[PDB]
Amino acid sequence: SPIPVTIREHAGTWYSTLPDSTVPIYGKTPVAPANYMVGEYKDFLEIAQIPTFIGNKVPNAVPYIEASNTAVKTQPLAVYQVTLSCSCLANTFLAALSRNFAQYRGSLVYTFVFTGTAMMKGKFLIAYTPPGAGKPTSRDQAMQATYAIWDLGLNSSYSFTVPFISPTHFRMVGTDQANITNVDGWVTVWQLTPLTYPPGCPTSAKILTMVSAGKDFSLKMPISPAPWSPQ
Amino acid sequence: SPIPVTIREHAGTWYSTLPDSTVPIYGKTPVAPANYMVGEYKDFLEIAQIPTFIGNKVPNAVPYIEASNTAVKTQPLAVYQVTLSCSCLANTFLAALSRNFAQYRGSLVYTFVFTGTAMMKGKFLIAYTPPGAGKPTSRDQAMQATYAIWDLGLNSSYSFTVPFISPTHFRMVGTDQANITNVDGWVTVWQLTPLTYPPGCPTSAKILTMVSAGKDFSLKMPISPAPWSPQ
Amino acid sequence: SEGNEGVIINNFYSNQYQNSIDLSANATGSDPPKTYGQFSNLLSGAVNAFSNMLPLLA
Amino acid sequence: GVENAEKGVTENTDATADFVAQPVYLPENQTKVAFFYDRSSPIGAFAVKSGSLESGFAPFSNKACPNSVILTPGPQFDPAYDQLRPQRLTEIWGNGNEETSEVFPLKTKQDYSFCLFSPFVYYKCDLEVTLSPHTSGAHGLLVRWCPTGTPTKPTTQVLHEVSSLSEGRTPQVYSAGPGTSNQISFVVPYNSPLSVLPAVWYNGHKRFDNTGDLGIAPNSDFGTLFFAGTKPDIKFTVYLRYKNMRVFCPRPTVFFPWPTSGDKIDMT
Amino acid sequence: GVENAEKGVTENTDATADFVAQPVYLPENQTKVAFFYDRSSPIGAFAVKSGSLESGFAPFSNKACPNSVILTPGPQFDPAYDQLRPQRLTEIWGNGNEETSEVFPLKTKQDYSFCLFSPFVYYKCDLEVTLSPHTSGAHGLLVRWCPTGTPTKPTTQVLHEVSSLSEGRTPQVYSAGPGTSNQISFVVPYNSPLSVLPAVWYNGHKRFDNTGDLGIAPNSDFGTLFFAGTKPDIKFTVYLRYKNMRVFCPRPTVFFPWPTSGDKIDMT
Amino acid sequence: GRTPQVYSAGPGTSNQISFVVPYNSPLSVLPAVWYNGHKRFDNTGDLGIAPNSDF
Repeated sequence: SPIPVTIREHAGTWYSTLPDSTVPIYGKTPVAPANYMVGEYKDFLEIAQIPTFIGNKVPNAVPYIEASNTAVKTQPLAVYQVTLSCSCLANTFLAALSRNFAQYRGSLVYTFVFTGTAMMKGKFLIAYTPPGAGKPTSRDQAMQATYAIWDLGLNSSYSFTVPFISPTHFRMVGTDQANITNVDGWVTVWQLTPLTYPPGCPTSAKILTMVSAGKDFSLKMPISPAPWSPQ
Repeated sequence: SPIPVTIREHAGTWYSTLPDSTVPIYGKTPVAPANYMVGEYKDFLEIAQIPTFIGNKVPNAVPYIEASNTAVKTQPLAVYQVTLSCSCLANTFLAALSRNFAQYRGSLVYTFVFTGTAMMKGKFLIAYTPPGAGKPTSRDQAMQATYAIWDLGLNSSYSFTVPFISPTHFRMVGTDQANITNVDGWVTVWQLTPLTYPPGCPTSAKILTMVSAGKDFSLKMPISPAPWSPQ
Repeated sequence: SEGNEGVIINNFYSNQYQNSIDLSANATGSDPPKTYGQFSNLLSGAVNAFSNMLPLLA
Repeated sequence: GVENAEKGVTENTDATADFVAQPVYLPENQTKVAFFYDRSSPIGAFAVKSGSLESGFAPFSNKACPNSVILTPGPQFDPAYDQLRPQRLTEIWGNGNEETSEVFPLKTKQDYSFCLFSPFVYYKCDLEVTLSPHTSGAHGLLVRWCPTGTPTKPTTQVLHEVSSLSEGRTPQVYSAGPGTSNQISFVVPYNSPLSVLPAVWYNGHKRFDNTGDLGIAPNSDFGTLFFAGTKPDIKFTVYLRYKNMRVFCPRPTVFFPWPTSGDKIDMT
Repeated sequence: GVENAEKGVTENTDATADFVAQPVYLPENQTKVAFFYDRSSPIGAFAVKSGSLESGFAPFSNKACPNSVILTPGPQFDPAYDQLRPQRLTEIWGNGNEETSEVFPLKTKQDYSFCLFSPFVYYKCDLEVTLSPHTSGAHGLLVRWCPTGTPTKPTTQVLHEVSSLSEGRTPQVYSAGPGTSNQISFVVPYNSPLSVLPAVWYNGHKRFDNTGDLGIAPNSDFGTLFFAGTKPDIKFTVYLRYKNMRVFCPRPTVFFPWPTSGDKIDMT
Repeated sequence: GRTPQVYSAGPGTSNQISFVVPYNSPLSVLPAVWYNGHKRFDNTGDLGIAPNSDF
């Protein structure tokens, strides 16, 4: 009547991620009601959608880019690599969230908030260039890829979504080494028309830059990034 | 209430082929959809049926035999031992597949493709001789066993099936030592009539030789052959 | 077919844990669910209709 | 898509809003909070004092490898009182304390991973603990677990020849035999008198005297663990696993240094 | 039966087509692909470095018996950098590298059997791993498994006196006690971002730069394993088992040498 | 290889090994004592044991 068992070779091992529970030692303990509580979330995707600041001019990072009164088709206002590893994104919640997973999929959202004067006017060309032929070198080449024209007026910001264009269903989150001329392409910001203004107004303005996940965005396989010290 | 168990003597052993699974450490991982994929197979028997090349004139192997303008009843064009170990079959998928199993059963298919001129003509006698009385030494003796006459004409190849004739339900795949005068008999190819031709045409032709499994063919008990190096 | 497993007992770990999860993607894409949970900040008073209104400019 | 971020809320899109595209959603469940923290991570190495199995307990540390541990993912220890009962801290101490020193490995005890990534103000959960001796030879370990806010000075030996850890009706765990697997595992309930726990910081004092020292809310841990054992030379790792985690109010995470290098990072 | 092989397809027969015979079929299931690869085979011997249990990890090999292993049936190692992290290779290295040298035993690490017989271009499967210490005495082994394409430089020790392998929320496995069976077993999921994996060769480069080096498709493995332990003198074998194997597109297998001898082979 | 291998070795084993193997002779039934025939058709005479009649 005692039951016969066969002991597996792995007898005694401890698995840090075992899909199971252990021995309870202090049962029947009621907790302190926490039912008045608010603000709970349950999925990181629930908040990955909130835009945080992209760092410009690293390592002297500022949360914005500057538009000028000159449109050089040869000069991007910004060039971001589309990699959740860009030093550019290093401190966005998107990047901080993403660094705990192995792969991502879906839309990335670059939000621009114009902060100049109400009296200023201007147009920007924001483009996404998939990899393969290198980064575009003039607005004329960028304009050949996915892009949008942002006109300044009553409405303050512009939300640009870079479409997930990829051979694989998912893309690796982080880079092992550095990713070349690769990565997954580039977001470049250009002036189409120069910032124009009347007399009595500054001749340049700051554009706030943020990033977030699109409704499309997914992350999978939780891991740990290489440990670091903020200092 | 803890349950009493009796530990078996074999406690702690590891079985390389245990019919069971182990501990999962990274659950709930969704995969990358691979539903666009084609070309899948599920049983080796599914492809063992595709003919591959028999090596003639080993170790200076060529994928064919040569027919001449002379019929010597004393001279076979080829003599293959019916053993999945024949150095003759050493590089056919049949043989490469078969070497991972202990026994086989069923039909073997020798396919001949005539590659000579359209202007040539000729007849071959292909025979299968079961063991017991040694290999036949002339077409006259071969003709006493299982054989077929292959006539050259519009249709390019001939598929000869050697019937499974055996005392046991199955036959061993590989040889331990070398198999004598044994093995399971011989496939011999002879000229019945000589290759004939008109003026302006070559006087010999190449016959491509391949082997495959018949619909009958079965293999059982997976093992590993003796390790080798192709070089 | 199946492999080399021939245990009578129901797998102790459930499948989503014992195996990877085969998913299939449809050619034309799929819509994210509408909501990922119930966490949210809310914008109220966004619009109008109702106040000490129409003394208010045209 | 034109938008107005000043409202404090921004409409979410997919490539579909501005271009000719299609949504590309695929389901996954590894981003749920509970699933994410439901895995073990280490908080440090500990030690047992010689002959603690049969005498009065006393705070002590081996190489800044102490004797007792507070169950909390936050920093604790303070290498300067490696011989005093440990305490919760409001900062992490580097490996050395002068220029020429090093940050890793850290001296204090904490769930560095939790610290590095906890985008919430408050949380609630049960704690699964794993004790792992750094030895594959026999190892005896006696553990005393005291709920948060209860007596934590297991100093008086009441029974002749019995560890003072091993006294009372307070939960005690003990593994020690030639056929054990040496490790110990168990899960403790949630005992803070608080409804939910501060995950990073608590902006208030300890007394109404405002004897000003903000940071930690009192009794906001899972209790203290005391160790006694037989291999005073083997150290063991302690790991935490958050069972049924719940978090409230998103907040920022730890700063990541600007690559004064490339336009991307890596690993290490 | 008369036929025309030029069509690229040939009608299959039994003895029944040309002679007075009968079909002789009998059922068997050992030729299904899944069944065939659902058994364990070894990929090589590995080692642990001294005192890795309590310090920073560092690539190292004992006798061309390294420290970490890439989960893949294909060749890897490159005995010339036995002290560098291992890498996947496009060829197998003999035992010696000069005439007078020997092919067996091979120096690189691979599933020689899989290599010898994989008549398919692509495959998908889950991986069951077995670690077997070459000792019947106590043995302590710490393992860190990192999914393919994630951080693989477990070099910084963050916690004083704790192996750097033993850090984070990355899966870690540890067996070490006087009553264990010493072996470790577990199965890992399929983590390549690729839909299906190249089984032999992948005709493309690593970057769009075409910095030409064909052979292996990036992130086409099952991840890396790092080891730390207590018997730095015992080596252990690592075995792979393909769980629910699926293969696509038949292709040729490894060449077998012409018996410049008989009219048959044998064994060895 | 993929040939069945079994291994027991640890400080907590019971040292013994147990397992059952199937019946793999290509023969239908096995000679229990004697088999009155040779190994080859050459009749290189040596009676007694029938080939591949073991486990």
